[PDB]
This record gives sequence, C-alpha cells and structure tokens, in this order.
Amino acid sequence: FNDWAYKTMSEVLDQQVELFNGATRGAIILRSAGNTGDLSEAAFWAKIQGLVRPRDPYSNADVAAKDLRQLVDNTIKVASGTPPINIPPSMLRWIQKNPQEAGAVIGQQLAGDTMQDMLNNGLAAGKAAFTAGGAVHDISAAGTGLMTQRAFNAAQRIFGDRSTDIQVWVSHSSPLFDLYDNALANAEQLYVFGTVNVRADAFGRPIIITDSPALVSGAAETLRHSTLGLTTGAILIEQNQDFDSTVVDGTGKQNITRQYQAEWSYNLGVNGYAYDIATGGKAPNPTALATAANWDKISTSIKDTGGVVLVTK
Amino acid sequence: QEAGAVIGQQLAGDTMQDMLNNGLAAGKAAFTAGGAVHDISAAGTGLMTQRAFNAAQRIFGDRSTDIQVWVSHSSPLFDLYDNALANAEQLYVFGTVNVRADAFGRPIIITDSPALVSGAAETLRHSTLGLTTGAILIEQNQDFDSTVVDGTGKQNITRQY
Amino acid sequence: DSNNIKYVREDAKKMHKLWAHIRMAMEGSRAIKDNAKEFVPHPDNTKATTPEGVARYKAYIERAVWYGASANTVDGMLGQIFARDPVFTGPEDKFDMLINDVDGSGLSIHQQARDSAEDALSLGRGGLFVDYSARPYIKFIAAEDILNWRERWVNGAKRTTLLVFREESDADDDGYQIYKEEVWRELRLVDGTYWQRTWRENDGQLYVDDWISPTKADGSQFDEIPFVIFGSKNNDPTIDMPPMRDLVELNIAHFRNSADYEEACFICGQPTLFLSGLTEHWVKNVLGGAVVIGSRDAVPLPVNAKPELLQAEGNGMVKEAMDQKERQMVALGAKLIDSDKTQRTFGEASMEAAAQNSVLSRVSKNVSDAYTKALRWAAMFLGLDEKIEYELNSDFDINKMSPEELAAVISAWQSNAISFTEMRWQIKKGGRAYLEDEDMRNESEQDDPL
Amino acid sequence: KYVREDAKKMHKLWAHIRMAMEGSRAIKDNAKEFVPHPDNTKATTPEGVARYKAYIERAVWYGASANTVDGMLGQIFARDPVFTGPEDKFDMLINDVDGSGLSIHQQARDSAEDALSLGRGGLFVDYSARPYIKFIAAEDILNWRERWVNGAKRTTLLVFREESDADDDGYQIYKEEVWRELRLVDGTYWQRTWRENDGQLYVDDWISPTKADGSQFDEIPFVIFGSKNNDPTIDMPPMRDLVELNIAHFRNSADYEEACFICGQPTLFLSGLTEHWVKNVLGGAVVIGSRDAVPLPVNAKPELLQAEGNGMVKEAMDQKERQMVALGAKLIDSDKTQRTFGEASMEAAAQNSVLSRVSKNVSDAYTKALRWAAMFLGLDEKIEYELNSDFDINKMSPEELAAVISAWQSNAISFTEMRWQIKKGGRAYLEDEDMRNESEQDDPL
Amino acid sequence: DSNNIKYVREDAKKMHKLWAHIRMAMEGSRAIKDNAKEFVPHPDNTKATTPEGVARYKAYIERAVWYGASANTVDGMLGQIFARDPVFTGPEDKFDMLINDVDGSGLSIHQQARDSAEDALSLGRGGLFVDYSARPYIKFIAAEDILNWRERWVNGAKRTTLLVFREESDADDDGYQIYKEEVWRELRLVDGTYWQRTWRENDGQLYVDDWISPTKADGSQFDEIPFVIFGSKNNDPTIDMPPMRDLVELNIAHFRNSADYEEACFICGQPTLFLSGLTEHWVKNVLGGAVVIGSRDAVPLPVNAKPELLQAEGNGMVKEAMDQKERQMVALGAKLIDSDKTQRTFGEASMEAAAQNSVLSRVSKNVSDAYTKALRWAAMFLGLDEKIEYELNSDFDINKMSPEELAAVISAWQSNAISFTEMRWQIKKGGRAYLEDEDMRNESEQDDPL
Repeated sequence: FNDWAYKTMSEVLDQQVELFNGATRGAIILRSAGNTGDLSEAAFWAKIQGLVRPRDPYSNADVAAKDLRQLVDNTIKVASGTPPINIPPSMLRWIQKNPQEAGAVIGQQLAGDTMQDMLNNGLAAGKAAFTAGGAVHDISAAGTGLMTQRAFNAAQRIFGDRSTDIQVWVSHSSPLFDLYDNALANAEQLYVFGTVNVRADAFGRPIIITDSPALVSGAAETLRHSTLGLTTGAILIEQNQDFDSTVVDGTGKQNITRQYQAEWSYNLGVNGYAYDIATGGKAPNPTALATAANWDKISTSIKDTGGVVLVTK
Repeated sequence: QEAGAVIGQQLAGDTMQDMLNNGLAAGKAAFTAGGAVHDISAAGTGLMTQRAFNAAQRIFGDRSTDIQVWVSHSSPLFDLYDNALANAEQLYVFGTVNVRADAFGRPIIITDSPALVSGAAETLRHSTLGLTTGAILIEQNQDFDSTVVDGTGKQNITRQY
Repeated sequence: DSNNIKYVREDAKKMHKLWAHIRMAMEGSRAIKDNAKEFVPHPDNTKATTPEGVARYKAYIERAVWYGASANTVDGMLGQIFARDPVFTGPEDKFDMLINDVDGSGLSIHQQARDSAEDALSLGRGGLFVDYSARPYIKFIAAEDILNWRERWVNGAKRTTLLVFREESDADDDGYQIYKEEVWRELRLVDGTYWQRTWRENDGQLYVDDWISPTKADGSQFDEIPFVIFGSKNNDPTIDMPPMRDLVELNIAHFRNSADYEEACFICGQPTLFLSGLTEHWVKNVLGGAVVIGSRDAVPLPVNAKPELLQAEGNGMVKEAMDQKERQMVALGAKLIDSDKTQRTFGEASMEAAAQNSVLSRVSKNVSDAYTKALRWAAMFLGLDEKIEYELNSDFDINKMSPEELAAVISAWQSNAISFTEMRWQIKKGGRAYLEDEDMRNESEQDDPL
Repeated sequence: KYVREDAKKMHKLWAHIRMAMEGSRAIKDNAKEFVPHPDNTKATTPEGVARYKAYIERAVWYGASANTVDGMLGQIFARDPVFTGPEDKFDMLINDVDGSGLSIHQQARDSAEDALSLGRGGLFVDYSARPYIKFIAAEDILNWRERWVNGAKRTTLLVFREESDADDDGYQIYKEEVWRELRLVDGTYWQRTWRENDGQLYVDDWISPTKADGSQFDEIPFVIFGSKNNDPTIDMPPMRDLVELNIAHFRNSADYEEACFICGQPTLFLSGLTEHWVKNVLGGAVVIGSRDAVPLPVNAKPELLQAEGNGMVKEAMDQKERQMVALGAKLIDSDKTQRTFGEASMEAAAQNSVLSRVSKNVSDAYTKALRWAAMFLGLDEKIEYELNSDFDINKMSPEELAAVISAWQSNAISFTEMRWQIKKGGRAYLEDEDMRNESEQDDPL
Repeated sequence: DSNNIKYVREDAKKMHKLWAHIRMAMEGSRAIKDNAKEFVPHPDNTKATTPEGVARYKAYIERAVWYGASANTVDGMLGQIFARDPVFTGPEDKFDMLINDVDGSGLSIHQQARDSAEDALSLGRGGLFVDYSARPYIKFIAAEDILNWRERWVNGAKRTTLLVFREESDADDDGYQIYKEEVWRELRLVDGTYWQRTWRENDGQLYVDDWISPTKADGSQFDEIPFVIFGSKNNDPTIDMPPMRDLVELNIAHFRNSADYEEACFICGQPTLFLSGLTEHWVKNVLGGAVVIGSRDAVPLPVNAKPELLQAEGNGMVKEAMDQKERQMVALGAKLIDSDKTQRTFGEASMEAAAQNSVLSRVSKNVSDAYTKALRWAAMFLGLDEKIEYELNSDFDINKMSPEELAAVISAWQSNAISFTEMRWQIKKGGRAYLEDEDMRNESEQDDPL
C-alpha cells in the first residue's frame, strides 16, 4: 500500500522470445490445438522407390513385385510446471483492483517464462532432430569459426536444389556480432558503410537473434554456437490449453505458508521426424528432447524434412 | 469436473444403499430384541413358504392386518417361486404361478441387502421382515458437506474429494 | 476448448467472507450464535483450550442478545423502494407471460424484482439471465453464484467476453429422495457472437452442451451476451462494495458488547448482602447457615458488623458503549430502528431527504436499467417492440395524498400539462384508486345515471 | 463457508415462534430450553429442580410477539378484501371456500397470520363437483422439488401432510391421516392420495385431473406463499429476532422477580446486638409499629436494608422493551412518549414494509388459486383478489369527503372506486349496486 | 526502466498515498483493520518487536470499531447530485448510441457520469477519453491510471501535448490466459495535430504501434487531444486536492480513539468485587476459593472487611474526545450522519444552503463541462451538431413538490415565461410525472375523454 501499484519493473524476462508464427516467416508455429494422450501420430502414404523402372520390350523375362508402405509422423506431448512458490505476506496486500489468480508478479513472470521454455524446448528438439537426420554442418576447424556468409552457403549446399524453401535463420547473439565485426573489416570489399548493417545473409533470408541456451554448448575453447535455418513450418508447437493453477495455505507451523503451483502442457513436432517414444520416455525431459537418437527420420529425402543446423565456434 | 461427476453419480446410489442397509439391520435387531421372531429353519426344511408367512403373521394377534409389506432377500423369493412352481397343494395354475403379493395381498419387496443374508456357506439364515406403515423411520439431517482441498509440493497439483 | 467450469475469480473469493458475514447478519441470532467464534473474541483463549473454557464460552454466548438492526434496515429500504408497484411501459398483452411467470414458476416479475433489489441492498451484487428454451425466461442469479467473468476491449468497446455462473438446481428422482445437483452455464462472446454451454451433469454424467448460439426470431444470432450484472453502484461486471458492511460491523460490535453486558447483569445484577465484621462463632450461634430475610423476620449482628447490600449500579460504561453504538447505527441514516422520545421538525428533513434516500435511488436506477435491458433481450428473442421500459418506484417517503394534493393533480390534468395516464398513476400512488385506467375509462364513458 | 439459507433448519425456529405465540404457558413449560439453569450442580439435584421451578414460576412473560402479529393483522385486514370479476358466479366460492361455510376472507386472514408469524403456508386448489381452495400449514408441507425442465424453473414434486379426525360409532378419538401427492411429469400434473387407518396406508393409483374444457393441467395447483416471496424455498420468518428479544426479556424478568421476591422486603438488621440483650428485653420478638419503641444497647446501629431501584436488571429490561419499540414492530403503545404528526409520515413506508410484502404475497397467492378454481369450473380468468394495501386507515375527514366527491364529479375516479374510498373510510356500508338501485328513484323532498 | 511508457509524474506518486488512504476509507472496516499498522500506532515498540506484542496488537485492533462515516458522506453527496436523470440538449435519436451504451458495454451515460462524479467527490480526479473504433466510444479512466501529462505555452496557449494513461483488459488471445494484458495509450500533439500510439506488454515485451492521427468525418485532424481531466477544483491536468482528505483524517482519529475506548470497555467495563481486608485463612476456611454471589446466597467477611464493586464510569476523557471528533466530522459536512436529537427549524438553512453545497455545485459543474466537451468531441468524430450540452442536477436538496409549487409552475407556463419542456422538466423534478415530453404531447393530441 506504500507503492500501491503493480511492480512491473520486475525483470519478468530477458531473452527475446518473439519467435512464434509470423515473427519467423512461419518457421515456428504456435497454434493452440488440444489433443489427447502422450502422442499424436498421423500416417501418410510412403513414396515408392522403384515406381519407374527400365523395361525391355523384346523380352520381359521375370516380373518383379513392388509394394506400397505407410510412414508415421509423431508429435510427443511435453508437460511443464512451476515449483511451489510460497507467496510472502509482505506489506503490499491492499485490495488488488484487477484480480490475478497468482497476483503480484508471479503470472507477469510466468507468461514470459512459459514462452521462453516453449521456445527453448522447440529449438533444442529441432537441433536434436537435425543432428539425427544428418542435416548438420560443423564449421569449427577452419579459421576463427564463422565466416561472413560462406557459412550459410554451406547450409544451402547441404540442403540442395530445394534451398529456396529455407528462408530464415535462428542464431545466437555472438554469431551475429561476429558477422558484424567481419562486415566492418571487409577483406573482399563488398560492404559500404551504408550497407555494413545487414540482418539477412545476402540471399533474402532474415536472421533472428535469440539467447537461448539450447543454441550454445560448452565453454572456453569448446564454446560452440548453433545457427539453425528452418523451412516453412519446420518446428510445430501445439498448446494443449490445459492450464491449472492453485493457491494453497499450509497450516501447523509457527507461521502460515501460502503456496502457489501452476500446471500446463504442450506438444512438439519437427517436420520430417518422429520421437522414438520407445527409446525415450512417455513425458520427455528437456535433456531427453535435446538428446539425439530419440528423433528418427521419417521423410525419405532430407529435402522433405524442414531445417538444417550450422555449427560454428 | 468429470471426476466429480463420476463421484456424485456413484455417491447418490451408495448413500441410499448405506441408509437402506442400516435401516434394515437396525429393524431386524430391534425386532429380534423385542421377541417378534419366527424361525422355520429348524422345522422341517428351512425354506420360504406361504405357511411361513402365516406363522409369522400369527404374531400381532387380531390386529395383524396392519402388516403391509414383506421386505426380503431375493433368494427367499426364488425359493417361493420354486415352491409355487411345483405346487404340491393345488393352489397355483401356470398363469398365476408368479406372484409377488403372496401374503394375503401383502407384496414382497425384494432387495439384496447383506443385512438380511445373515449367514454363509451352508449355515446361512435368510431373514425376511414384515412391516407396518412407518415401521422403519430414517431421517436425514440435511447436513451434506463436500470439500475439495488441494496440495502443492509434489510433481503435480493434487486434489482430494 | 474450455478450462475448469468452476473457477472463482480471486475478487469473488475475497468477497465471499464479507458476503457470508452480511448474509448471516440478515439471518438473525441463529447464524451469529452458530458461528460466534468468528465475531465474538474469546475472553481468555487459555480457558478456550480447556473444556471448562468452551463450556464458559457457550454459556457466555447463549446469553447474548442479537439486535439485528441490519435485517430491519433491509426490510425498511425494500418497503420504501417497493411501495406500490413498478410500472411497465409498452405492449402489455404481448408481454403478459413475462409479467405473470417470469421464470415459468408463477412468480410475477414484481416479486423477482423485489428479491433482486433486496440482494442489491444487502450484498450489492446480482444478475439477470435471459435464455430461450417454447418461450424465453428471465433467470435470477445470486451474488455467490456468479463465479467468474471477463472484460475485453475489442474495437475500443468494453465487451464481456466470458461470464460463467453456477445455476443451482435439484434432481426429482423416481422417489421422494433428496438429491442436490448443480448446473454451470458458461457464456462466451467470440468474433462478436454469443455462445452458450450448459454443464448439465444430469444423472451425474457428461451432458456438456456444445458450441451453440441461441438465435433471434428473425435470426442474426446475438451481438452481446444476454446477462447483466446489476449492483448498488452500477451495472458493471466488477464488484460493487455492499451497502450493508458498516451496519453489519456495528451490529457485530453491539452483539459482543451485549454479550458482555448480559454476563455482567447475570452475575452481579442480583443484590447481595455481603455481611462483614462477622465471626464463624456468631454465625453458628444464631444464623446457622440459614438467614431469614423477609420483612416479618429480623436478624441481629455482633458489634461493629456492617451489612452492605451491594449490586451493580446503572449507567455503567458497557451501557454507554452500547448506547453510542446504537446511536451510531441510527446516525448512519439507516432506517434500522426508531425513537419516540426524539422529535424532528417537519420541513427540515425536506433538505436532507435527497442525501438520506441515496442508496435507494441508486439501487432503483440500477435494477430498473437491468430489468429494462433484460426485457429488451427477451423482446429481441421474440422479435417484439424494442422501446419498452420498467420504471421502479422512484418516489420515497410515500404517504396518502392530501385533498390539496388531489385538487392540484386534478387541476393539472384538466390543463394540458400532465397526461391522463400520469394523473391515474399518481392517484394510484396515493392510495385513491385501484381500478385500471382502461377499466375506469370504459365504466365512466357513460353519462351519469343520476 | 455456510450452508444455503439455514439448510431448511427452520423447524426449531417455527416451534419456538409457535410457543411464543401460544402465550405464557407454552414458554413456562419450555423454560429448560429458554431460561438456562443458574447452576448445573443444583440442576442435577432435587433441591435444584425445586429451586428452578420456584425461579421460573415467579417469572413474568411479556408476550409482545402475539400483540405484534395482532396489530399487523389489524392493519392489513380492514373492511374486506376486494374481489374483481363476476361476483355472482364466484359467490359459491367465496361463501364456502372449502365446504365448511367459512368465508374466503377468514381463510385469507389465517394465511396472512401464518405468513406474518413463521413466513410459510400453502394453497391447494383441488377438485372434489366443486373446486376447493385448501389451506395447508407450514409444517404439513414436507417435500418440494426444483427440477427445471425446458430451461425454466419448475416445481415438479410436492407432498404435504393432510389432517382429519374420524367419527366412528364410539366417540373414541381416532386420528387418521391423508397424504396428497402432487407430481409433475413431462409438464403434466398427476396426483395420488393415501388413506391411513391407524397405520393402514391405502394408496391410490396416479390420476390426471382435467379442467372443465379438458387439456388437463400444465402446472401443479399449489402455491407456497411466504413473507419474502411465493417461492418453494424456505423464507425466513419475520419475527425471528423479535422472539429472541422476548425470550431474553423473559429470562431477565425471571431474575428480576426472584430479586423482588427475596430482597424486596426491608429488614431491621440490628447490628451490634448481644444475645443477652435480646433475651433480656427483646425476648425473641421485636414490635416495630409506631405505638411502640424498641431499646438497644450502647453503640448499636439499626438500619433498614432493601434492594432499591435503577439496578442493572431493570435497566436491561427497560433496554429490551425499548429495543422492541425501536424495532418498530406495532406491539405496544407508549402513553409517555409523543410523536409529531408528519414526522411518522416519512417512515410510514419503512414501518409497513413487512405489511406490504405479506399483503402482496397473499394477494398474489389467492389470485392464482382463484385462477385455478376458475380453470376447474371453466369460468373467466380475469379475476383478482387484492388485500388492503393502505394501512393505518381511519375515519376520513369532512374535507376528505369534499375532495372525494369533487374528484368524482370530474372524470378522474370511477364510481366504484369512489364508493370503495368511502367504505374504506368508514362512511358507508351498503353495496354500490344497492345504493344505485335506491337512488335511481325521484328525490323525496 | 524509467523514462518508459509507464513512467509516472512525481506529484502523482506523492498523491498515491493519500488516494490509497481515501480508497481504504471508502472500502470500510476490512481495509482499515487489515492495514491498521500505520493508521493505529503501536502503544509501545518494545512489545511491537516481540510476537506476544503483535498478538496483543491484533487483539487490540480486532476489537476496535470503524465508524465509516466518510463513505456515507460520499454516498449521500452523490445521491444529492443524482436525482431523476441529467438532461440532454440537442438531437437524441442522432446520439442514441451514446445514451444506450456510452462505451459499448450497455452502460448508459448516466451511470458513467455517476461514477465520474463519485471519483471526483471521493479523491477528486478523473478523465474522459473519446476514441473511434462506426461509433465513437467515451472512456472512463480512474485517477490511479492517469500517470503522465505535459503542458506548454504554444503561442501563449496552454496546450496539453503529452498524456499517457493506463489501459486494462483481460487477455484472451489463446494460450492459457496467465495474466491479463496491459495497455498504455500515448497521446501526443505536434504542430496542431493529434497523434497516438498503443503500447502493449505481452509476454514481457512492450509492443508499439505505428503513429496514427484520428481524423474527423470532414477531416482536418485535430488541434486538441480528445481527453479532459476533471477534478474538484477545475478541468485542468494539474492535480487538484481531494475533497475528502479532512473527513478521512478525522475518521481515522475517531477509529483509533474507538480502539482505545473498546480496550477500556473490555478490561474495566465489568464490575469486580475487590474484597479488602481479607486473609488467606478466612478465605480458605469459609470461601474456599469460590464465592457464591446470588441473591439467595450470602457471604460473610471478617472484621474491617470492605467489599466495593469497581468499574470505570461513563463520561470518560476518551469518550469525550471521540464525541468531540464526531461533532467535528458533522461540523465539516453533515452528509455523513444525521441526529434526530438535533432540532433545526425550517427557513433558516436557506442562508447557508449556498456555502454548504459548495463541493456539490463545483463537482456538478466540472462533470457537466467535461461531459459536454466529451460529447462535442464525439460529435466531431461523427460529424454531428456541436451545439449540445449535458448538464447535471444543480438543484440540490430535492423532495416531492407541493401543490402550491405545481400551481406556480403551471401559472408560469400559462404565461410566456417557462417553456413547455422546462415546465415538464420542473414537474419531473418534483416526482409528479414520469412520461417523456413527446409521449404526453401525442396523448394530449386526442380530444377530451368525456
């Protein structure tokens, strides 16, 4: 009642998490769709390998036999939550004009941290799936570790003729600062002071900065940054709209304990990959999601899968 | 709320079952304490029969017509059906062999109340009790309280009905 | 699609304690004495731990006296706001079924309006619900039952996006056997369309209705949720603080002071001899453990023995506190109690009548607007005329009209100033007529039989 | 939290209110529940129960609640209730409302007292042929339901206890009971009745009463009128706190009467007295009359001791009597206090709030009952039964007569309305039709 | 971060404490008791440190009584302002959308005006914002949400260049609805042009929108910001001190004195025996650790033993002080409480009627001017006729109008001195009519009944 105002000054969030839907040209989708169970699998028809065969009109001889199969996509359900927060009595307990289930700053920070956790889990799962699918490049032995745009051209090389589908890069801040420093001292002079400040990669692909820990590994010399480029709708996040929050008062001790706990869930899915629930678990951990060997490759071609990861030091 | 709906759907019937069972047990206990008991088990075969209803009706003297309803277990009813089907006394014809109102127009209300079985294995003793109006009186106190308390500290929020 | 169908917005949870306190103050002595622990502080909690302490507290509470001036206040205000009857403007034969049985249970709209205004006076919160089954009905939802709501600014317009209320019901099973089943109704407004789900829970199973949009007689669905939150302050979804809170506080304080006063009167009230300057030798000599105190019998005492018949004197501090609290309850201006000893000059209250009947005017206008809007919603349901009204009794301090007032009103009616219907409404207001306007016109059209 | 209302726990409250209405006898044979025993240790003992009997018998029951209800009924029921519609056709309803010759006005008065006292009652219009507008006590109604069907608050089931006595050849007192059973299936009215013969419940099959034309019925012919509203839910009795005040005053009066009996008589209290002086001159007998003087030894101080007035017990008794008057319940009149005319005009609305509420509720209930009776007999539906909504009625003033006739000469008040004004003012008794028939002739002169 | 969209002026921060205290006083007993830490100082810090001391302080406060007269003063003043309905000059069907729902929530302009006057009376500050979405909406912003304004002498004219007010709405954009989304509106004026932005804090990020200049129907943009800040003093953005500060302060002092009085009544209010000249031997022999004090039960005492009942008498200094404060409260405005003991003869208060209702007249005029300006700006949005006014009731101390008053007003209308609309409004002022002017005209168009 002294401040008599909501303390929004609280550092509710620091990492930039505006990475959903149109913020990435639709690379990371954040649809709100509710689905049951711990899996959401859908099956499309598999592509027949020897559909077109050489034929000998003069003599057909033996006749082979071809069969059509059916591949399965997967979407593993990930459950998160909040540790029990004992709300302090404080002195700012005047009647709150606008009601908040948790009150004070709990939800003000919880919304941002929920979005941050969703984005971090999605990025980690994308990296794991791309590494398990072979869509990975490790430019770390050569030079400083990151080139100006030759690094991106390598990912274009990896993805092939369908490189026009990749249209956005998600990168940590340090790679973009390295790119800025390289641009300022242009060895092959192609940057003037007017165009030294460029966000894209000289191919029409905007670069988006995020400080997610899922894109940084190691420390000191082993410090590595992971810049991953996504196609359209490469990483899908489905909110299950099952949020439940409670405020409980514990009694019996010298003073009352007013606890708060929240609960929600969401789905993750990477275009062209399936989560090996047999290898992993029913409710994967962020470590389990980021771990490879749990992400099988479903699409017959790497061009069909959405995304490539570029590793630079 | 689907869990609570299931709780309520089962709970209504279970509360009524508890009330009825307690009422029947208390009624049998009181009637045995008062001496108003007739046992046909020791006399010949122990089974339901019209003569058994008459012998039980021998209590209350002249004012015995005020007995209205014979609440009983299902097995005594089926024993009565078996007796009536093989009518050693030429009373039942096939069209009238199934009647639930044997005792001079007194019906036989049927329920599987464990308070009435009163036995086990071959030493079981099925018990039927005939009542007048208002014989067993069950009065609720209109004090129903339902509480859902939540707890925090575990991996998931817990509830408790 | 939806979250938990029951979820109490924390404001309603905070207000539940005050609403229960005010409701139990309306209840009377029974509820207060049944829950005395919350109001009357224990004189000594060290005793309260002991069993003789709880026996002492029970004896000390059962002797208390509950004034209940709050119940009398509510009654007085309700009588003043609903002297005579609210008037309806618009087609009457068409709307007659909404007037006679507004919810299908033979309850006239005037009685439901009276009950809603009573809740507005007491708790300062209520709600009218208009739905379609066939004919439309106007529901009444108490303050406690409205357990959540929602406000959004779409196109710069304050819109009620969500409003869920717990509608209490009952199950009429095969027998005569008490079941208490509940129905939750969720009202949503998406893309400017009104949507409705009922969580029937009939038979205690899932009968949750789907996305359904009730539609007008002509069509086009709805633009706004047909549910209004009327309160003592205004017709807002936000909470309106009860007009009864301070009176209830004063009555609770007067109740605890009354308990203290009753204990003092029960213990120290009776006179006591208090024989002093005495010895046991003399007591066993003459008194023998039995003193006769009638007028026909006298008793002696030894030298320097001074009997002092003591009793608690009047005008104690407890009466002073109780009296000031009662005078404060009256000062608030509430019509809780009266005093024939006091006198008021006529014509002086004519200046303060506006201030004294404030809450009454506010609740009158609020409930009038709520019922007008509900009747408009029902009309749109059945596609009748839209310009209809329901104007409660705005004039207070009602009294039988004077012969001078009657003459002035008749003179005004004969001049082209006040309409005939206005004059008839005024005459009915003063208790000088009972027949309907058209009935009197039909009877009095004919010339005088002489 | 707390249960809805009082969890339908008004049974003890209704019993207490009925005992308070009965008078001093009912309260005195209920002192155990009302007046707590001063000492439990005595309460166990037999001298303790004798002490409690002496304590309670000397008490005085004030009986203000009965006067409150009597005053409220007198204010509500002045002249007669007005009936609108065909009076000739409904005369055989009004004169014998339930086959006993008791006029509908007296049953309305009984229902009004039931509404004012414990805030509950019931009207039941059954068909025998002649419709009968029954009156059912509050305790007789023992079941009611609120299943809402077709999205509408509906009363589906209602069972009430119905009382009768049997005239068997032998004047032996036979109390037998009937339970009418009202049910509503698919929005349709069905009933069954029970006959009980010293515990012989003879049940009847479910039956479907129909109106005169047919079409059967859409709603149950039963209305539960209360002080609050005509709803099946239990409404609070209007005199709950009033009974509490009366009971508290009664126990305080018990204490006061014990004090008056014991310590009210003054005594000599001959202090500083020696038994030798007593046996010398007093001789165990003190003559106190003005003809004789009593001698006492040196330094002895006689002193008359009697408990005086203005004690805390009578202070509390006066406080509680003031509280009753302060509440505003027309229970007693005070010759000491005076109120200026016109000051009470402002608060007349508030004082008569319960009066107006009960009047309107009972009027609506009886109107609905008359509609159902007309449905049964196939008569007109536009019938009304409005009680006196104008309380504190007195003999109208001559200037008020001048105003009334001057208003009738203008076409602003009907002739029947003017006649009702004059009748309610205590200035005429003949019916308007009779006066018209008499006055249509030429002037006497 | 300061210098943000959510930065608050210094003086508003200084005034927030007083506004909070005023709001707590308006709320009632609960707010004051919960936040009694600063209102009622602890009797001593020594125990205040200890937990026994804070338990004693809890018992001290919980026993106290909050008079709650300041809130009644407001309610009464508002009732004095608002009788019948404020009049509206100009086209009605052409402004009907504003009358029916001033901000698209079904709230009539009457109720929003009532709330605005309530806030201008309690804490004395408010604001009206006119925006376009086709329909213009008139917002209401509380003084707690006004957080920035800026004044300049533009060519010698006071021009409000900047103004940022906090805008609140429940978040419903899918997800899980963690907390409600919060909005800030930056209103800027450059070179005689009205610009605005909308800052939304969603998920911890402050969104911003491109600058937009709202334009009238004809165009030409704006020279003034469509936002008026009305207060108790004047309609300027400069903060005006709240009318209710003194009464709140007197009420708080009365509350702490009431706490002291209740402690005294609790402890010393009960009569007590205080047997003097007693020894342990006599007590243990005859009394035995228990004294029967009933009328029929007598007690002996040894030589020179004096029993004397003791309790604090009335007319104490604490009660004298709190009665003085009650007098001071009613002396500074009598809208809070009345006294039937006080007899005031009619005809004398007409001299002081002007000085007393000063706050009422000032608030009524301020709110009328603010709403007239807001309606004119809404007309500019719609391109309607600007010559309109919305004036509240400036005729306080209202009552039913006497027959002589009606005769006088009719005679005034018969002469060409009061027009028909003015006479009808005067009659409706005194509660002699309810029908609107046009309906009465159309009804009196017909011939006489006869």
